[PDB]
Amino acid sequence: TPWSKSELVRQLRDLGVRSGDMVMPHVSLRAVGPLADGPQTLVDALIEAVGPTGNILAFVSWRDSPYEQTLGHDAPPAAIAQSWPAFDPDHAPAYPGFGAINEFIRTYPGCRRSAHPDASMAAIGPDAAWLVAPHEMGAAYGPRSPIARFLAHAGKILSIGAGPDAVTALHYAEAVARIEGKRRVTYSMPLLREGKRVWVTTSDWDSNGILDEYAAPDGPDAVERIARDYLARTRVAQGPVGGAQSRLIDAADIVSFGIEWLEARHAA
Ligand SMILES: NC[C@H]1O[C@H](O[C@H]2[C@H](O)[C@@H](O[C@H]3O[C@H](CO)[C@@H](O)[C@H](N)[C@H]3O)[C@H](N)C[C@@H]2N)[C@H](N)C[C@@H]1O
Ligand SMILES: [Mg+2]
Repeated sequence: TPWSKSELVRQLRDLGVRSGDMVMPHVSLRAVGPLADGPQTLVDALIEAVGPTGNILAFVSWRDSPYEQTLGHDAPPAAIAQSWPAFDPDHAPAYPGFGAINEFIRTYPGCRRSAHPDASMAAIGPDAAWLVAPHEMGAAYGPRSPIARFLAHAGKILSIGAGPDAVTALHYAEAVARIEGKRRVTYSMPLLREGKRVWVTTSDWDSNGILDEYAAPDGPDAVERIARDYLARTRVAQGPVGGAQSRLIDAADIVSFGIEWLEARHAA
């Protein structure tokens, strides 16, 4: 029997989501199982659970981000540069690999979208505009990003069947960790500025592993290692949402733990 919105809302309440909360979801729709009206049922349930004063923030990215195609170059390669679509926050689809729910979130009426094409974040609620801007190239997940503001806004990370690798906020810990050997990447994104496409090349922390030992293609990366340790060490509300084992994590606490975890293991 497909899960109804009301059932999901009651499950979210049982897990500890309260009216007014600031929630960042990471969802495995396969784990959740069939929904009465598809993924929108869970989006609607999340919005109802946080209520009209609550907020949702999601890391949605962009289906067509030219990350791999520009990585490591000081400028976009010529063929990429000529024909790639500029990122248009109103129309650019979300990246499927971070969750199929994200396209439903980003298309929800009133959703706001951040300007960073690769790190794009979507937000719903009264504080959405404050969450999503600024979001500048060179500030993907660290200071001055939407994640930074989420962490200052009592954020909760709602993992619905997602693994420990899924915790985007822990890229903030990587950004600020006082450790030697941190990896950086250079890439280029096509932005709209006053209606025109402008290529911007930037560097930022490597979000595929902050040190060499965390940068294997298949992992585990530092986010996964930190989150697994944290979850083995901390009381965290656990329970079902749909068919999915879910957890509700204090974001500031896990990020503080992650900064300490990295700094304990790696010389300054
Ligand atoms: N390195 C291992 C991890 O790789 C992925 O996550 C990571 C993604 O690969 C990162 O994505 C970035 O790198 C990928 C891969 O090149 C690009 O497709 C993407 N546009 C770009 O944003 C994203 N910015 C952060 C995320 N933690 C897996 N989802 C989880 C895994 O633990
Ligand atoms: Mg408020």
